[PDB]
Amino acid sequence: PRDVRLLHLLLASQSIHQYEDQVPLQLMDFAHRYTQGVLKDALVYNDYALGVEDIRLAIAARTQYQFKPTAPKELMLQLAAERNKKALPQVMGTWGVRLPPEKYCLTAKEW
Amino acid sequence: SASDLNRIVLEYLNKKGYHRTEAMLRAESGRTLTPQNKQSPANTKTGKFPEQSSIPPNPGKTAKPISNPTPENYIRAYSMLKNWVDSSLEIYKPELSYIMYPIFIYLFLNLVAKNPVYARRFFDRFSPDFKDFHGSEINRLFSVNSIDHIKENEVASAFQSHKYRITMSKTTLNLLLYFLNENESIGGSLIISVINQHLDPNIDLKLEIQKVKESRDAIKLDNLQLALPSVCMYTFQNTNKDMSCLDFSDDCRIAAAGFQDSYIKIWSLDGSSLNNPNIALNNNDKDEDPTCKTLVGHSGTVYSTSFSPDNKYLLSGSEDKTVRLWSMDTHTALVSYKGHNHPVWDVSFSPLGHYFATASHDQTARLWSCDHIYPLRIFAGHLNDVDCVSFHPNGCYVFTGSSDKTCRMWDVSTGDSVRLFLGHTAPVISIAVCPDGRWLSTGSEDGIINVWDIGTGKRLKQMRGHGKNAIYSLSYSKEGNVLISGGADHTVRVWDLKKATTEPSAEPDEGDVTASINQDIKEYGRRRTVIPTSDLVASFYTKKTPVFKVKFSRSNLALAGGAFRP
Amino acid sequence: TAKVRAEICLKRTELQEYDISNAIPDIVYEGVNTKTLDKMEDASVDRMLQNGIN
Amino acid sequence: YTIWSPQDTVKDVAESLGLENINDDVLKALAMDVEYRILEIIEQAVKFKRHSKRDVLTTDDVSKALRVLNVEPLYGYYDGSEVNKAVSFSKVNTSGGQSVYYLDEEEVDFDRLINEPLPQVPRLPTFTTHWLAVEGVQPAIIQNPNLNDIRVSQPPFIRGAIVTA
Repeated sequence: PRDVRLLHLLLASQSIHQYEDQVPLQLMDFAHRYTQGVLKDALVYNDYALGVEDIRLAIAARTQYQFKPTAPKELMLQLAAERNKKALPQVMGTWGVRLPPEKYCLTAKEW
Repeated sequence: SASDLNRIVLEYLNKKGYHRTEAMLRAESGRTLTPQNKQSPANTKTGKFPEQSSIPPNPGKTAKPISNPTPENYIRAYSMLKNWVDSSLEIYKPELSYIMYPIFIYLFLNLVAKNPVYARRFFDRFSPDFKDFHGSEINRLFSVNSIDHIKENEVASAFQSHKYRITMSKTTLNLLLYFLNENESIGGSLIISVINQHLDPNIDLKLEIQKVKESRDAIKLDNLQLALPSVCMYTFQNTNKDMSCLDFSDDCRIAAAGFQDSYIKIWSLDGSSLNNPNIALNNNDKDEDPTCKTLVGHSGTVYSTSFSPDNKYLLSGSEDKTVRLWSMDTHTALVSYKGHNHPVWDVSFSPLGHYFATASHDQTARLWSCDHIYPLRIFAGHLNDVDCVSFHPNGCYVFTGSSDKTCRMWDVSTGDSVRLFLGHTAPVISIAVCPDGRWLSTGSEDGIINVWDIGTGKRLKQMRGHGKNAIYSLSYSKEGNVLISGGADHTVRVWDLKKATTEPSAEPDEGDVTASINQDIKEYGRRRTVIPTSDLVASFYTKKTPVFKVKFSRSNLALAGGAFRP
Repeated sequence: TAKVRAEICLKRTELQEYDISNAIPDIVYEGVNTKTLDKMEDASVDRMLQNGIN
Repeated sequence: YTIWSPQDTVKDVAESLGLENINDDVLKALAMDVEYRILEIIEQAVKFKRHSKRDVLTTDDVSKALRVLNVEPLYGYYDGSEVNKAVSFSKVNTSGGQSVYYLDEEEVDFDRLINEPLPQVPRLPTFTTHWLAVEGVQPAIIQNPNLNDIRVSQPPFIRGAIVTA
């Protein structure tokens, strides 16, 4: 197929020279489902009001819950600053590994 | 575009409130290298142990790396000498059996005057060994617990006046002096002060210790030369590409390998029993023990695994969003540690075993503690996810490398990043900091190692001998700087860290045939071949098994480890 | 060995067991790689030897 | 454009919905975003490949870049006798003005799937140790390589620079 060897060139363009056989098949069956869902939601959003801003609405509807979020460094910095307010607790000074209390450990449990 | 960055830096300092002289001096401080600390791994003469004071670490009360230069209680300072004379049934055994008594008596009588409860520890710790040799005198020394209790016991009060005589040979006196000079700050000087002020050796003593120190100074090794290590390779056979990164313990008795089907496999590397009977011997020889124990607590694939320096606990990080703790002497799980929402990729204990740091897919590293279920610090500030994690050898900074071609040094208390090291071109995959502590080394997935110094933050040099491939592990020489890199191109390579720097590290005075002709063959092409740095010296190939782990032991013997691939 | 040891002792003042450089140490335990194959084969023959029970 | 499809792949899903004619700006921007999402799957796949200590990109390395990126799972890419690259790209062309490949598959009975014997299972893992080096040279036991057939086997970008002490 044209897109199996186009995926071969895409994988080789990012320096991936060893892979299995069903990996471009999995990429094509991902891209089919993603484009079909995006175009169905865009047909809904065009019956509501095709065009490119319609596609933008349909791919901003589902960016919000599945793929990798964008610029998450400042929210993570805020969250880190909320966690790094508390100073560190007192540690043992007997040069070993101390466990939690016995109810917070996976031992006093039953089947 | 770097002069414009220099101008942006100067205007930033001018608007953020640095005087012109102050900004010039901070620039000149930023440019010069971190100088040499002569007590670099804290040699046991002028070096001290860390305090066990039950507080967490704090990198404050501390001057800059740019500027030039750089109580010890009686029970450990006596137990040093006790174990040193106890490790010998040699020709010099009963002379130490003679001289072990009055040093204990004088340490006890000098410690009752300062701390009574430490003295009550010290008396009953070393009591029942020479009771049959010295009679009821230790029973007479039961009732001494204060300064006024010394006036009750007439022989204890006489021990200040009557200096205890001992007739000692010259070889035994020189053996004791050259043992208690080679480690002063453990307590050797504290033993020497009691010997000088309270004993009567038959054969001045201060001139003798001066001659001991001067003759010990007359012959040392100033600038060390390189040494090529011996590598012992552990090859695992019947793992059908489903064995992730493994680790060896310290004493090299246990190996831990994380599988893709949610087991931890535990191998006794000595062929031992690994059943921990402990004399109970109840039942169950009906089971099959192939000197190997399996640990089933995870529900995802184990991507990392780390051993405690105590070597009694194992810490396994998986792709189910927990890190679990295992006891290596009953082979069960103890604690689950839930603070991540993405897979865990690199767990690593502290130097002192206090608290472990973790790497995960959520672009943040997390600091933990083995007694707390939930994290203590969040290390956020990377652009991509964190791949490797490692502490400074004092347990006071954290080093994280990430897939956005950079790594960072984090303050362990305030949480915020102190250093950002730029210059790589690939995901940083393994990081390691030298036992000196002034130099950081890491390897990427481009097959290029490089070293920075933590004071300047810029690059000293790089290392260009591995194939254009991953550098899976990294290890350091115990005393000195020789880097051992076990990567993905089936080789284990050896690197001199001190070639192109201001420290040349004692090159030989006077040629080869194989040198500079091996990569002058270049049959595959100049642009399609690697050209090694002048720092690479040797490279041991493994014949079709890759090396997941390099672990340099204490005695110039490294261990490599990996799985036989086809 | 009377010829080679004279040359060695004349060389040092400047089979065999005192060539110092070419010696490999010994491991406390190495794993099985060939004995377990024949062990599995004569164990399968032993499972044939038990009068035809699978 | 970019390298996924001008119209030749995305438009044949646009027609699968029922949508007859749409402009090429729509297909350009849509296919650009679709192969950006493909690269976004591929990068987490090579991250899982690197941290699984491997060199190929198996089908369970992209199937774990799905759970991370919350994508609904692509079932049916793992079968019996899971070998490395179990060859199954037999896609059959069908003619026309353009090309159409439809992935023929042979039907099978159930009673030749229940009356089918079980495969071979290997041994459980063991280890075996030797000396890779004793003083910085290699002792040339059977377990060591030959260092001259390392030239004729691997190119110097997957084996690195050979130097010896």
